[PDB]
Amino acid sequence: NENLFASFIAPTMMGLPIVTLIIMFPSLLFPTPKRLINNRTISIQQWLIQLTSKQM
Amino acid sequence: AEFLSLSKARIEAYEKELEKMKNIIPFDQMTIEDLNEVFPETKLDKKKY
Repeated sequence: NENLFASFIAPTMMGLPIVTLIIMFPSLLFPTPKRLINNRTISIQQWLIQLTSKQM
Repeated sequence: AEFLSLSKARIEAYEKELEKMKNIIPFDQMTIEDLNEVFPETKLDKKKY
């Protein structure tokens, strides 16, 4: 009888706030450049696609 | 002399092509359309790989 765990009883809530903002938001994390050489933060997004476009 | 007649313009057109080829390379970070002359683009579903 050394280490007694505890618990807390509380409702676990998957509520539904305003969704159509939250859906659009991980689009603006990815930009798209109209340039030949890019700016070393799109350039590791652009490489990550050219891997898994070569497996599907 | 038809080779000296016809290919003389083919020499100068190739000589003028060496002038514009110097123009295109430019700065390292130059353009996404000026590099779209030598390296090609095509219509839908050309590049297989």
